[PDB]
Amino acid sequence: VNQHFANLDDGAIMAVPPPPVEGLGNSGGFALRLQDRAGLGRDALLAAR
Amino acid sequence: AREVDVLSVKTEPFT
Amino acid sequence: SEGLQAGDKVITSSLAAIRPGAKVIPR
Repeated sequence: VNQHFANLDDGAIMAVPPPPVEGLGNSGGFALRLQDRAGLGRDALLAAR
Repeated sequence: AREVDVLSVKTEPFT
Repeated sequence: SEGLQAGDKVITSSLAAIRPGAKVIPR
């Protein structure tokens, strides 16, 4: 599915497998929260992002 | 290189 | 109103996946 639709012209499309354990996330892998711990601001937040 | 749809810009009268 | 002229080839697709100066295949 990812190979067939890798060249979609209007938007983005992505196929993923379900997470191994229900209730611990939307998918497998890692989930990090980047935190504005110094109040750099939304523009600086998007720059660092 | 990803294939894209291209539109040739043309001028037409519009009210 | 400004910034375009007749005959210009504008891209109407894949805009989020294209960076300035990148090579593309026109359809």
